[PDB]
Amino acid sequence: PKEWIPRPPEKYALSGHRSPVTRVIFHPVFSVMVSASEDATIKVWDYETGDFERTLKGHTDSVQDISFDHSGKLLASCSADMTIKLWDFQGFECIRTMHGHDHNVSSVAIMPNGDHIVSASRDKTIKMWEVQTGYCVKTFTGHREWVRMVRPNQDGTLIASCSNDQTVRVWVVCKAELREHEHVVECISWAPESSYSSISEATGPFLLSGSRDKTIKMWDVSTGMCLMTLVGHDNWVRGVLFHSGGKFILSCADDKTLRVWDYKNKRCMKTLNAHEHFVTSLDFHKTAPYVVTGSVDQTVKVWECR
Amino acid sequence: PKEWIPRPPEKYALSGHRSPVTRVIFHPVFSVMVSASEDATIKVWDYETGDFERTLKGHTDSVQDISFDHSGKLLASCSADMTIKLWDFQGFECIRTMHGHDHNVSSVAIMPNGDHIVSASRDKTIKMWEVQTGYCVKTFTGHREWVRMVRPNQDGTLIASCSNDQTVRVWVVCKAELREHEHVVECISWAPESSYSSISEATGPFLLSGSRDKTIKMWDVSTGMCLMTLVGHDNWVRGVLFHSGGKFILSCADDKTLRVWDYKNKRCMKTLNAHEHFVTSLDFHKTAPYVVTGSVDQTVKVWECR
Amino acid sequence: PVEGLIRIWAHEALRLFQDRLVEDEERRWTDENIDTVALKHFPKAMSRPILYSNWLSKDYIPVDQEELRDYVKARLKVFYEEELDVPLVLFNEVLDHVLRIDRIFRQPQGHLLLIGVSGAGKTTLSRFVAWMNGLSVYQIKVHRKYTGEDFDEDLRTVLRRSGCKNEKIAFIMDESNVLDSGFLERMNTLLANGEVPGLFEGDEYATLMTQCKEGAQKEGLMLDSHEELYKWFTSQVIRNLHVVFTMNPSSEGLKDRAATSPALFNRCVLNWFGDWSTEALYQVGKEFTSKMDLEKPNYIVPDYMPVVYDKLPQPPSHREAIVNSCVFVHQTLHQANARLAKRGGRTMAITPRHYLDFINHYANLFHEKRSELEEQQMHLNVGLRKIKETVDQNRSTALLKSLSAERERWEKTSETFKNQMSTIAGDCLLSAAFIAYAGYFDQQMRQNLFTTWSHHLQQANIQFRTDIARTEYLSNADERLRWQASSLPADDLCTENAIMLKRFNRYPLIIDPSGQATEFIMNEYKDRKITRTSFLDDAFRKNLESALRFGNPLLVQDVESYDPVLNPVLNREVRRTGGRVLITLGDQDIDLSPSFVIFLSTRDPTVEFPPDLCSRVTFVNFTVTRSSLQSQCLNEVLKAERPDVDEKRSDLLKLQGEFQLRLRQLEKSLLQALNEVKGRILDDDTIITTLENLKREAAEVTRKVEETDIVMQEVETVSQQYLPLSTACSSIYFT
Ligand SMILES: Nc1ncnc2c1ncn2[C@@H]1O[C@H](COP(=O)(O)OP(=O)(O)O)[C@@H](O)[C@H]1O
Repeated sequence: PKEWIPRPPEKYALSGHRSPVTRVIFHPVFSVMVSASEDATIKVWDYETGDFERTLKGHTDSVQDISFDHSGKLLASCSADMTIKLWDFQGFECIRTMHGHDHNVSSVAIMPNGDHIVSASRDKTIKMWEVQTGYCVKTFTGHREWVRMVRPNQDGTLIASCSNDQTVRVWVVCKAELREHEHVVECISWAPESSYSSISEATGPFLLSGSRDKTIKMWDVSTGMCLMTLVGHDNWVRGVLFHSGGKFILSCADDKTLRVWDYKNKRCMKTLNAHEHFVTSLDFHKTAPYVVTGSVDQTVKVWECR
Repeated sequence: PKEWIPRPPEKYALSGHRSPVTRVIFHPVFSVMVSASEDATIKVWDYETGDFERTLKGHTDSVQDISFDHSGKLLASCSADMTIKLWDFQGFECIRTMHGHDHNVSSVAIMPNGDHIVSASRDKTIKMWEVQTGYCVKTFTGHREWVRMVRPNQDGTLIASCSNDQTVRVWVVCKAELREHEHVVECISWAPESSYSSISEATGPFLLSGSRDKTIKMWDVSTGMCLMTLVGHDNWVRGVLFHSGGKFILSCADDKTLRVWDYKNKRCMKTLNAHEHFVTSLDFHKTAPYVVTGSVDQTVKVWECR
Repeated sequence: PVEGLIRIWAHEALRLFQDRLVEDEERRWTDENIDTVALKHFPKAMSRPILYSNWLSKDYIPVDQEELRDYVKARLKVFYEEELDVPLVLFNEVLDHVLRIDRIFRQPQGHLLLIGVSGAGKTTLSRFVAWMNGLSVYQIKVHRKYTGEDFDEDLRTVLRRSGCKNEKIAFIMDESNVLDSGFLERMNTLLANGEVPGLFEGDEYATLMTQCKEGAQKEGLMLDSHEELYKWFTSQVIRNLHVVFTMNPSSEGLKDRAATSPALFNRCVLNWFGDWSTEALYQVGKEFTSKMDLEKPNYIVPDYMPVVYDKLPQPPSHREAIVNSCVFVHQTLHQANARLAKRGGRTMAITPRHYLDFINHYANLFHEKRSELEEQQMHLNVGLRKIKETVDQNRSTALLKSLSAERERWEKTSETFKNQMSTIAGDCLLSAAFIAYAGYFDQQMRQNLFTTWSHHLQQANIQFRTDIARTEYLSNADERLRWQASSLPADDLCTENAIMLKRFNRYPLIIDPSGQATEFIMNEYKDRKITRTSFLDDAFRKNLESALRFGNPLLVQDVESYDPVLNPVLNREVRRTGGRVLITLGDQDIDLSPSFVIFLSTRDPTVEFPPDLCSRVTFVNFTVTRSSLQSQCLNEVLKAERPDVDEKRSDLLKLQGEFQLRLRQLEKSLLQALNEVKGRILDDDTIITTLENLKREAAEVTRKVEETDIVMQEVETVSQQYLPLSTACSSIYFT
């Protein structure tokens, strides 16, 4: 039950945004998706019905990233107005707001345990904050410039990130630096545990990294050895995620296409003409046979899996 | 979801204006509405949040009516300074200005395909224009007096018009004349597909006719028989439109009251405390549960629907 | 297939034997002979825009122009969001240039030479192409007392950053630092071999060996000998480093550089980046003013076309004619400086940034004047609608006939609004052309330029109004009186200069021989706490940030000692860190106030300027002309002879001034006070007292006529006696 893959036409094509789209994510519990836009706004929709639910406005500058706790209550957002906003997804109100990043903050991520939140910003530093207080408890450093995005591993002991220095760094709450990309690195994805068998056929932990080279790479975290390199995207890579079972990798690039890859065979299988313009983000529903893609074109498309 | 009816209190009451209201409409895609006025201004407010966004200037006299394209980029407006101005809602600046109307323009309507625009004015003529160029391609006539309002059908083939002559004239881009009205016909509205089944058991195409005779009359377009007549308004009717589901009719008149009419039962169902002064116009959002009314009372109140 | 091989063959032909040609005849020759040899040796093979890129696929594929334009526009929006955010328009040949710099950056040792006119974007385009290719950009900075040791330190630091750190680096620079004699040798060695001996001596050698050890360890190769590690360092420099030199199209400079640096013309790749062709001017004018409502359905075509851009549509549209005139007003500056060179004067460089500011001023003036004119017509409509209401509704008849003249004037102004909409475009065109192009000319040549522009527009049947002065349109009476109160001479030329110093797109130079313009510009902006310094002042380095952070305007003199550290300020290479605006100076990065302007002035009027300042600064000339000199020639002689008559003249002129201002204020108050009440004017009685109290204060017009009569009758004592003396003495001054 790990082989439902997106296919056209889309289940829904929602065009409510007044500006381009920066992330799209599903709620852990309720059948709703949430997306952030360049208009300093977040939008919550129902993907099953394709009907607008609401808008958690409050930010001043472009909201670039959003993340959820597993419990589904606390929602994190970050924007270019120097701030990180934590919101009650039940009451639809900004619980609190944190400041301290010296310039635009690109990415945030609520840890699965729901006790702390990590943030990456243009000032080449990563900051770890208390979810319930908003106090900067930790500050990892060492990047030369913009930390484009940060992600913690499943247990949160280990954190990985990608910057413009082409050096995907991994460190414990530096353990490794991966520095053989040819260009800036946009997106990463901690590989799921379910891939441990399949990759053993294809060949930890195991880490993805998509870059402006049109090259997605899977890597060994413990040893840092580049394990493999999927190529075939016709433009910059912007998003990469594994299938639920670890049998396929879905990726999004600025080639106006969403690709589904079998990494065991090391080849593309499926290609979806997602949007007429740049595809900026994607996400895989953990259980349901649906996925989501958000593009520069202001349209969020919910794709049906068969 | 075809049955949300307005109820008080008003969700938001926007009085940030220095003159009466003439028309109000929702933007087809983006969650914004706009309002016209006699002070040669067009105002842009977000109905979902009720915050002031900007003001559109450039007309020199009373803005008689405003219309939107299907795409949501091209915005049309007309005023009493003989001009019809095309506005890029993206760039917020008059792309081009139109000249040729001999006397005051009451309404304009962008055709659904978004390639031409048609206008109604006091010279008792109807003019159709090329949006991209500003050349007058054709001019329809036959009306005797001020053509107060003109509206095209959903497919653009038929265009209906009302005037002081009390005769609703329709023609295919005189097919029918509807001259039995007791007084001037103020406003018209094509019926949506959703009301086709409801009208069939209640007794195409099918058309409305709101008039200053304190009655609202439904019509058969092809043969021109008055299908029925709603009665109960205490003053001149200024706007008639159908519900999204075609089951109700929302109407306003100068009786300071907004009425909801169940035309199946041929009766008024609900009446709201519309405004202290006369009710200028209304509009019903296609999908969202919001309706708006702007009155000659220098206020633009938004009712929520339950 | 075979055809694809022919395509790549022809593309390499056109990118090796057409990039370095100067004139268009040579390019036509190359293209036509490529066609003939293709026909000869191989009997859509030759689609006109031969184009190849790797940005629509993972490898080197053919591409089409439209989707390439869309892609580069979106990627340039991302670039705006990331680095600079300078609005750049996309014309046709910029795509060709972008693909060419991309191709050379792909090649190892991809060094470039770009022969281009200053101001044509040969630096920022290269930065833009370098950004998406993972290529960081290092630009040299020049300060006062710049020596070769600082440049050597920069070269050491960056060679470490490219060799051992192993990050790809590009060097986009121009003549600014290259002037010194010691500069040329290091590049002559570096572009040739990739290694520059006698540069890393000392402890620097030891520490760069130490860094190369860890660099090689990270790469995965073990090296433990100094010479082989140095060879690896050299190979890494070959791998990573790129150098782009940008040069002006000077024959003497080209010959000197070919003599002193053969490797610069042997190893680098040549591109005659050149100046913008008329096609590029047409494209920029069309696309930058595409959003404006310059459409006239009732435009009538004349029989004779003044053709400055070929391949025009046979029936031209109104916007097409306007942009044709925009091309003409740029070729006219070429003709004017050709004349000034032939006569023996001093000419300034003709750069496309002049044209860009011309189009920007066109759009700005068009918007502002259309807005103001429509707003005043709205006031006219409401005033007429409030007077007609009064008519519909004795002291009322007295009050209705009291405003009879105002009603007549407003009604007469109403009906000519269509003609005022008709001639807005041409008037604004001539105004913007005078703002941008006529910065560095005297009165006679300015009049010649305006006359030629008027003749061209009349030949094209473009509607414009000639019965309006240049100074009257761009400035109203209030600011003119303020300027005259700010020690500005009362003449048309200095009026135009004050219009330049207030309504500009670029930061200006002032060409003043006497320094009176310095006093005028100090008095004008004195309310904003103006301060003055100079380039040679040692505290100017301290004063720059003090002016920038708090937004206080800064006045800087002696620009012949120009410091290039202001280059980011002139180009406005700003960034937005959310709620703050940040600028760079090479040494430090500082905030900017939203309101800030720097004033530059020149003392010697005959200084020839290098094109780097010519391309990025506009000009104003505070010269002296015939009537201008006659003015103070009459004032001085009258003061010397008859102090009483001079005092009377000054008092009469002054009293004319504020009383004209009072008349204007009365008209404005009678218009606005009439509009800002909705209660039927007749019903209101507080209203009648104020709206007939202000019409009664308009009887000072007869007093104004009284001192007008006095001044025009008492001036005959002077102007009929000292006229020949003043004329002869002005002729004496110019002789
Ligand atoms: N095609 C163009 N469009 C808009 N601006 C331009 C263009 N070319 C140059 N510029 C202006 O010039 C500045 C940078 O020019 P640059 O590349 O340094 O030319 P140069 O090297 O000849 O001085 C920028 O601030 C930009 O505004």
